[PDB]
Amino acid sequence: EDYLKCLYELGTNKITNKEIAQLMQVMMKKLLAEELLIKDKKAGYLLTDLGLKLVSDLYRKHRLIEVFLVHHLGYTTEEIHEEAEVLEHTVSDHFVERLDQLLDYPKACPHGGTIPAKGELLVEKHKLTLEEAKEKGDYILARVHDNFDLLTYLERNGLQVGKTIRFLGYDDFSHLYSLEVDGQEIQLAQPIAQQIYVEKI
Amino acid sequence: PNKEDYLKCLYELGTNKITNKEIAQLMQVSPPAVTEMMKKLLAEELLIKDKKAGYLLTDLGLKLVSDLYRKHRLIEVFLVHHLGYTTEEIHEEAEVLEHTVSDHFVERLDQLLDYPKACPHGGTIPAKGELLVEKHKLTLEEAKEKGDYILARVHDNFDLLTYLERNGLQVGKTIRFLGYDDFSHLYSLEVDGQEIQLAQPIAQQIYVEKI
Ligand SMILES: [Zn+2]
Ligand SMILES: [Zn+2]
Repeated sequence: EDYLKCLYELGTNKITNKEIAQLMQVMMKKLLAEELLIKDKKAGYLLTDLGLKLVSDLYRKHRLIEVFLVHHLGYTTEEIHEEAEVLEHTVSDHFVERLDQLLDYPKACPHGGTIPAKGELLVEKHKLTLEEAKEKGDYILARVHDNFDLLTYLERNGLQVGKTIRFLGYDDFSHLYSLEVDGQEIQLAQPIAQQIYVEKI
Repeated sequence: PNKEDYLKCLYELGTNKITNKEIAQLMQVSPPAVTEMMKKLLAEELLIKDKKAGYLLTDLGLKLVSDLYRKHRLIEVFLVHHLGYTTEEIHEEAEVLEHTVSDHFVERLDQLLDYPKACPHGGTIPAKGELLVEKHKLTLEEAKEKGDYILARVHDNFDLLTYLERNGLQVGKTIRFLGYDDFSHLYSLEVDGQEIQLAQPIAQQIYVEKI
């Protein structure tokens, strides 16, 4: 249940049984027999299609709640941190189905995340992370990871989804990515550039 | 089955002398678990013992009742008006959201809904912190004179609501009161030119207003 969510996140290298303890504190043969995952040597654990569905539903539930709460209840990043996951875990599929219709089938959450159709699989429109970029030109911040501290971080440093980012370059030894935002300069660590997606133009 | 559900009970139960027995009945609970709750309600200062009325509600209990109803009615309005919920669908879902959503949610839902002054069942929706005062207090059973009547409010109660829809009684309909019977103990309604007999327990929950 709650673990699969984690297993899909680190999917975007290698998976350890020593890495499972750290992000969740303290399965497997259950996940294996409920056929949600299989074991890989190269990747450690890959989610079966039964998984990725079960999980692409969770992102749908989550991202729709997020749109509703942000667009229509006025919520701010702090408040979504407080309330969002409790009712996310309470609201029925029926609720989510009708919310989808009220909101007129939005394709993205406020943070740039794609909102998979029901019974369908999660395939993000924006996969181009900053870390993984090359050309030093003008870009567009196009998705951010859903997480609080990251959002806080960026909100503090004036980075907003949809805004225009001039990518200055990566320093090979420093380990610092340079940005030009609102006519000013910024230094982002790697782990913070690993969670932020761009698109050229 | 928490303290809020007991207050709501007590609250409408006094729309007379409330007994620990009646509570235990209406709440479907242990007589030992009643005394336990009134101990808390008492101490939490939500009500005081009283000889004529059993328990009276303190302004604090009153304000708490006003929230319960705000929350319940606003959710209701949102579910049906915005999400096309059905009487049945609300019976299965409305309650668990009330036990769950914050008060910010409710304060914002209210803004979204453009501050509706009534849930769809006639039940009025108080401002935040305003004491609850139903617009429609005139129940069918205390309806004196015969004639033409707008059916203005009904209780949410899913059993009662099923009953109403299963007889084409809907809020905002014009209702013809043919009148109480003295021995029959029956209320006669012409509704859509069709006669209908209501018992005392159901007349008690329909609210009307003479048009
Ligand atoms: Zn998101
Ligand atoms: Zn209602």
